[PDB]
Amino acid sequence: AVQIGFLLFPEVQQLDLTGPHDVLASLPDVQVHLIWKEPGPVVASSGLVLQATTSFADCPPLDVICIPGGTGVGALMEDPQALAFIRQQAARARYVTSVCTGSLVLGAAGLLQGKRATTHWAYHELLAPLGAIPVHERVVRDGNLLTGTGITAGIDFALTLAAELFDAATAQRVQLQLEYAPAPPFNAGSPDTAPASVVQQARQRAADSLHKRREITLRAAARLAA
Amino acid sequence: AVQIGFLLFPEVQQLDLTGPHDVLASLPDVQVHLIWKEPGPVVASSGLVLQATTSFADCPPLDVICIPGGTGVGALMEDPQALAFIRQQAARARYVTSVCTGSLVLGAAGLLQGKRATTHWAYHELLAPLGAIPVHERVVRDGNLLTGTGITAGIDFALTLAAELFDAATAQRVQLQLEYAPAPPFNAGSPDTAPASVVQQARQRAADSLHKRREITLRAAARLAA
Ligand SMILES: */C=N\c1ccc([N+](=O)[O-])cc1
Ligand SMILES: */C=N\c1ccc([N+](=O)[O-])cc1
Ligand SMILES: [Cl-]
Ligand SMILES: [Cl-]
Repeated sequence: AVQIGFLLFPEVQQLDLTGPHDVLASLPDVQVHLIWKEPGPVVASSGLVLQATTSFADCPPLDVICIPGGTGVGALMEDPQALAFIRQQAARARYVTSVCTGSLVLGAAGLLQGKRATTHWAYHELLAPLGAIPVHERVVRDGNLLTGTGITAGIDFALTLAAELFDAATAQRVQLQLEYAPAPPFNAGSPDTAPASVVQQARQRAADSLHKRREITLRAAARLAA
Repeated sequence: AVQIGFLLFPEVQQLDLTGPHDVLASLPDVQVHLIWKEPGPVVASSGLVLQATTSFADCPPLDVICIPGGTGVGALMEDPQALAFIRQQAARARYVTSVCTGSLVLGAAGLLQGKRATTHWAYHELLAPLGAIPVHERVVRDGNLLTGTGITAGIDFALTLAAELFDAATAQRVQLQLEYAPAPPFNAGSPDTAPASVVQQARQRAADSLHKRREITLRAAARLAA
């Protein structure tokens, strides 16, 4: 059985996780784990309560590890236990992946040094201090590292992983079973296509979080410099 | 506060729910409820454990009700308690919505009689016995009823509901905050675009479920005829 693990942490953006989870759980001969320090409830940023299934110590060696984003990444970027677990699993994983601000966690773990990567548009300036080569694309692949942006990026890259782990016909069958053919009613999903007034409102709402995240990023970068 | 409720039932397709939940929970002055017969754990078809927040009896009058799909709809189509709750809430709701096979539950409740509606492609033949006018489109709107197909339909229609409940700039801001700009790596999300061999594999895998669902549909239609 292919072993796929998602890190599930307090204040996660749950869709970053639940999207790819439902796709990958559709595949044959896969086991999906929701990993935290202990099994039990974990509350997402929206208040939705999820359940971690395994601890760091009990988690089997993973073939795929996926780091979701969300408000809670700031704490994770300075959690030595979580960072050590991610480094241990990434050493042997076939695929290391992240969604949204999850790539900042990979950065704090040292896994982006010299690698092309992306993250959520409002936090993109934080990739370079973590050693990454920042790339403004929706999905960025550097070796076995995939980083993606947007709330379907984990769905979109899960279909890519299905095609490589199995075959293209399997990925297409899953897409058809899920009738996945998105058609958003607006075209404001990127700062390059949204109206300028909307971009301003979004940047203003993220300003305090960005300010705090920069402080955290500099401390995380200092640990990598040692 | 706008009151938004999702029905959460055993064997739900969790992405049908967790997608729109995260979008709508991003809006100001909204309260989101996860409704079942009692608060507590409810297991999705993938094994993911979710938590219902309120019971039928305690649920406030809803402005929006959303019925997700999944394997578990077959039981729901003959659950008199659930069907009565849906009818009660739909009477005064501003928006009645469903995703995927959730529209079959609306059908069993009598809410599709004379209405245009869609459902998952493999079960589309079951709409007519429930009194609906079947429509082969991804999102179908008939008055205050919206039915959608596909794993982002609830995300896509949640942005539409944000624009009507608030304004277009608010919906665009949420889309930008979530960086929602899908780009699937394959184009097999409809039986009209997938390879014929893939369509066959998907239809074969759904055959037993369709056969059972037809029996259930005929019993549900008999109750509507009375
Ligand atoms: C609504 N969930 C759902 C997903 C897939 C299928 N299917 O037949 O493949 C049915 C319902
Ligand atoms: C990855 N989740 C996430 C969603 C939105 C924002 N934002 O700044 O709006 C950041 C992170
Ligand atoms: Cl996206
Ligand atoms: Cl879709």
